[PDB]
Amino acid sequence: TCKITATPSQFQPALLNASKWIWTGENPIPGGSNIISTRPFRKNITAPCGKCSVCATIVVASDDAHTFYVNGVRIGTGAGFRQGQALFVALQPTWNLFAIAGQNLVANSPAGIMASILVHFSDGTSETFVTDESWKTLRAAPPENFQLPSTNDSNWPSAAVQGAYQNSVWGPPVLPPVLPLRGSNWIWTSDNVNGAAPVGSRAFRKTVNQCTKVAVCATVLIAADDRYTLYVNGATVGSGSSYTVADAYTIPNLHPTFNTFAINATNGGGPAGVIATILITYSDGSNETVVTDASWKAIQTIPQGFQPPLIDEFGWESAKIIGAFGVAPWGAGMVIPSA
Ligand SMILES: *[C@@H]1O[C@H](CO)[C@@H](O[C@@H]2O[C@H](CO)[C@@H](O)[C@H](O)[C@H]2NC(C)=O)[C@H](O)[C@H]1NC(C)=O
Ligand SMILES: *[C@@H]1O[C@H](CO)[C@@H](O[C@@H]2O[C@H](CO)[C@@H](O)[C@H](O)[C@H]2NC(C)=O)[C@H](O)[C@H]1NC(C)=O
Ligand SMILES: *[C@@H]1O[C@H](CO)[C@@H](O[C@@H]2O[C@H](CO)[C@@H](O)[C@H](O)[C@H]2NC(C)=O)[C@H](O)[C@H]1NC(C)=O
Ligand SMILES: [Ca+2]
Ligand SMILES: [Ca+2]
Repeated sequence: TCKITATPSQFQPALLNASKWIWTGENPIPGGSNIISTRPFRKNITAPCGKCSVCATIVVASDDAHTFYVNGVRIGTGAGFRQGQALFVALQPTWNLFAIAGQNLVANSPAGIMASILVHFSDGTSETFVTDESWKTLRAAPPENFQLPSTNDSNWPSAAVQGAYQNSVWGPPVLPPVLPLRGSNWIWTSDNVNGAAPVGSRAFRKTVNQCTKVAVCATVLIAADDRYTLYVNGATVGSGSSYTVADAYTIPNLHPTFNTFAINATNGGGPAGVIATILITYSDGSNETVVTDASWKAIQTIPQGFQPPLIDEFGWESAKIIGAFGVAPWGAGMVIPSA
């Protein structure tokens, strides 16, 4: 419906600071003891006039457990209030139905769900939406298909606020990392042997091409021992020079079927590696994760136009796995931006 003029940017974290814990109010004491039960929560959110909504970064926490739905599609299950859970999803352009099944699993114990939904719009702006008293709930188990847009929540009661981010029985949940590096690998060209690699630049390429789906947004987390520059479909996304502080990016304007991620990474001397995690959202509400591994292509002398999407990859080798995230010399302590 809308032209997307947003361009790749530094990733913007969704925060919980304005969000509220909600439950049903079966106990009128907020943060009070509640029965073992499952309860539904719904909120129809519409885009401000003239803007189209594209995708969302979501952080959700629960006491005790939750299932998160968008426009009837299950996008995540999780549990716990000490640390939020990160979710990413593509959106309909003008309205989106968010639905959460929350579960209290311990008798006589508090119950609640808290979520923050950072919507990104076609024009490059964003707005956060939160769980609060405007959500609808029921003092009963969730009806069949409670999460589908076709269910009528007109006669549902309002959710009851259990507490605020900074004033609740739970205290403020810690934000999770935007994406895990656990699961990815430090990779390099195969001249990386015995713990070091030659001085110089190396290039890496990964193409994602699900021709029967519509890709919407990508989130990228990347770090390199020494420095890198990152490209998507030939356009520059960003660059960094730290292997202890990782960078996160949002790509809001993906091509619908074919996207090439390319990295020029440089070694100043000593050990070398590049590591990344990429999440792509699809318009059917599914996602896929890509990590640096041996399915990337790599080359030791970088050719002109190493970044364009459709170059000939003859003479590119499979990238070498230096080690899974955590290996020496870099270890497991990478600083990762908050989701
Ligand atoms: C991506 O989509 C999938 C399915 O829609 C989600 O992953 C699966 O579902 C649960 C929900 O968290 C995951 O914990 C499991 O690891 C997956 N199922 C398995 C391994 O059998 C995932 O939540 C989505 N990611 C988002 C929305 O960021
Ligand atoms: C969420 O709200 C939107 C907007 O209030 C609803 O969309 C409207 O639906 C009516 C009835 O079908 C249409 O006549 C309007 O043209 C729609 N407006 C817009 C701006 O799309 C939407 O149906 C609601 N969704 C749910 C699940 O309640
Ligand atoms: C790949 O990355 C390296 C480092 O960022 C680039 O090398 C730089 O090239 C410029 C010329 O435009 C020099 O002025 C800099 O001094 C170089 N820096 C370093 C650290 O060597 C290289 O040009 C990039 N692109 C390609 C295609 O290799
Ligand atoms: Ca509980
Ligand atoms: Ca080095």
